[PDB]
Amino acid sequence: QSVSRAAITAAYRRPETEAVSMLLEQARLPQPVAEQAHKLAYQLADKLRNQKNASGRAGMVQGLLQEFSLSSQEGVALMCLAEALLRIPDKATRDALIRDPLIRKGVDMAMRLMGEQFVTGETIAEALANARKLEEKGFRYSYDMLGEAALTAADAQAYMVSYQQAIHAIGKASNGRGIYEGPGISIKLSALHPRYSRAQYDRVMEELYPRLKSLTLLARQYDIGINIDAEESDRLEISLDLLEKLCFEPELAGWNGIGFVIQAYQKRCPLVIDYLIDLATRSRRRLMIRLVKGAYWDSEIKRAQMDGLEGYPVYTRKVYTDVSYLACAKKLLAVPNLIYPQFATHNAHTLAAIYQLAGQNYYPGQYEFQCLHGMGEPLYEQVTGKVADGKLNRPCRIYAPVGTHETLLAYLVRRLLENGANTSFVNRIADTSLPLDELVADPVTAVEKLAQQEGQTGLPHPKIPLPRD
Ligand SMILES: Cc1cc2nc3c(=O)[nH]c(=O)nc-3n(C[C@H](O)[C@H](O)[C@H](O)COP(=O)(O)OP(=O)(O)OC[C@H]3O[C@@H](n4cnc5c(N)ncnc54)[C@H](O)[C@@H]3O)c2cc1C
Repeated sequence: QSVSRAAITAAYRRPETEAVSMLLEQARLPQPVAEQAHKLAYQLADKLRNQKNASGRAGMVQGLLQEFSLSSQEGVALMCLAEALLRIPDKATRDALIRDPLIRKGVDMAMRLMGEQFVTGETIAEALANARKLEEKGFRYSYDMLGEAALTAADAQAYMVSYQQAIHAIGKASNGRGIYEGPGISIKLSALHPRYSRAQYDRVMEELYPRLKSLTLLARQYDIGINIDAEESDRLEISLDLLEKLCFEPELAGWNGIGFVIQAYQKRCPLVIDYLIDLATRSRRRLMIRLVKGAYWDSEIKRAQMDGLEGYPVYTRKVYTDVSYLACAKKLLAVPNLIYPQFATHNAHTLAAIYQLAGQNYYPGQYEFQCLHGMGEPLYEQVTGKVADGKLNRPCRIYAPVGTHETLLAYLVRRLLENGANTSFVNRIADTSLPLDELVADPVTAVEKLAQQEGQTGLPHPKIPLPRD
């Protein structure tokens, strides 16, 4: 193929100067909206960073090391002494005194230790029971049965039963609350078909498609959201063929519970949106669309460098992804009859920009925010909840991984890459030396700043040359 599908294909790996140049005026926040977004972003990031006075406290340690001149060892040493001096019960005494196999096991252990913060429960019953606390406060949940990249027919069968079981449990706990207020499920197509990574069209339709359909019908019986997670870029096209067919199932007609992730770090993203708008129209439904930046960036970069093709399917500078996300968000927000946008982010500027771009006169079913468990709750503690409690009163859906240690590894590595990259907002917020204004800097303005320095808009990362170079 159709007009929208061909345009996707044609954008696959378009040059970055071109793709970024095209997004810029779509992502640019108008004057007033920009400043209200900056203000809100600053306030969110401030409260977040300085929750327990981290910056105030940083500036005490700095101003003591500065107006007396100690190292970060001599200053620590003095606090140890000041600490003991403040265990001396009587002030008179205090003042009088002063005046006068191994590698495999470490890897597995460090994974469990680091990973636990990202997991909501070992089983679906446990995760569901831990969900009332935040659900009272106005949070929603999407449960992710951890496990992906099924290597055998047995692996895939096991994931399929774990997903079926999960939908029963989630659905019974939902109890008719529906697709917006009630819990949903997230699935990975890679879990449902053996060797998904290289699967051919015909086998996927014959074997994957009947399983996707069956889980979706079950979700529909319970009236819960069922979201298709986005994985590696070379699976985008087959995921769209599966979505298309699923949208025209007679048993799914009139039901708006189908969810689908799109990744803004891909060049194709805006063209996928045009395709999705057309699919909701032809299939007579409102699609739930999670807009994310994307989780596989390091691997996509390595992959394209080994394939030696014309270019990258993703952007090479983080700021360009940020720009693509805002442009895609505007596109999504303009067609509320056709799409329920779910704006997944832990970035305070990102959140503030969406809040402002969504316009005045919010209504619950306009959009929601989303966040990953163990990453977003502090930001969204300021967002979800009553206005009289100082909150924005916008709903947030927490993506809740559910599993034991044996399903955790791939998810955890993605989290470590996310948390540990110097470009990540969650990494920069915890840096008290980075000024709030740079942390929440507008991406479009960031890109024009580069383009004036560098001589052109949207040049690739200087350390990430084309695969052929
Ligand atoms: C609820 C939820 C569901 C999600 N589901 C999926 C999913 O199904 N599939 C998926 O792929 N991702 C998914 N993600 C997104 C991903 O897991 C990260 O959480 C997200 O990309 C971080 O974006 P941010 O706005 O929070 O952070 P920011 O720090 O503002 O942006 C972070 C990122 O920018 C991108 N990036 C990093 N470096 C570069 C670079 N040099 N050039 C271009 N881009 C760069 C990467 O996408 C990285 O995640 C999901 C996220 C959430 C919150």
